Amino acid sequence: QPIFLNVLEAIEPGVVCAGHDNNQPDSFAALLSSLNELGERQLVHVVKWAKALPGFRNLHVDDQMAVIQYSWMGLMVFAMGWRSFTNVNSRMLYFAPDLVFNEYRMHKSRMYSQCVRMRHLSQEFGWLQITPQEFLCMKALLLFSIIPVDGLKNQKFFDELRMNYIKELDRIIACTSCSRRFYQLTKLLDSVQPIARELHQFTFDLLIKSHMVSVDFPEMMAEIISVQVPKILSGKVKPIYFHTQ
Ligand SMILES: C[C@]12CCC(=O)C[C@@H]1CC[C@@H]1[C@@H]2CC[C@]2(CCOCc3cc(F)cc(F)c3)[C@@H](O)CC[C@@H]12
Repeated sequence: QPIFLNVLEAIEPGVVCAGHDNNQPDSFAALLSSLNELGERQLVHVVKWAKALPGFRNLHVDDQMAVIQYSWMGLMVFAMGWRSFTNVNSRMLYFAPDLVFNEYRMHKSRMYSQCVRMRHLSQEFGWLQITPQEFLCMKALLLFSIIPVDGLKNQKFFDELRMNYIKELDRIIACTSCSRRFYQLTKLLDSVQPIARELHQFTFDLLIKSHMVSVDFPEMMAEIISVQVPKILSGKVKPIYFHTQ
């Protein structure tokens, strides 16, 4: 039986709300405030999800939180892209049921260019006819797609987990055609990284000037952004690509 897929379906988070007031006129401050609130809620869900993944708990405890925090942006971009595809056919960005970005919001959020890349990703789910199961497997693999260049505390086990998740993805594909499909999916996975990078830069810059634009940022998010994001931006932590960029 599809044991692995059963597990991924079983732990997949349900709907997560942003808590946005859609009765108020759109503003940079209100939109980013709601995105940050959504972020805090999504991080809680991602931690619970990751810890329930096959073999994840065998990683050193410190490596567990590190990989979750390094891969989070990518995971969220990919998941949001899928939500946009399944709910509004990639027409708009479905951050949450109560936070759907139309073109006006993409502009007002001052995150237009990033939104364009995220919507493009959403469109690929349609162009490549990505199945819900391929989505689940790829998303799980994204958790193991970005690490410190100098390695994790137990880098050896991480390598083993990543290998096994790649094998499961190849598995669903097999369940010349397979070769072409694996190529397409790994190319799609690689495309998430540059998008996450743009968002890492944006969120970092926003934190540094949050006091001037009235964003605030919840205490926990500010800590993660100030400690982990710069490691990525400075090159100490790098994404793992399938293909040479
Ligand atoms: C990830 C979100 C929410 C979920 C979603 O559907 C996609 C969306 C993409 C944009 C993110 C937005 C959250 C709020 C952001 C970014 C906040 O980044 C926090 C953060 C950044 C990290 F690199 C690691 C972490 F664990 C947490 C804001 O601070 C600026 C950009 C915002």
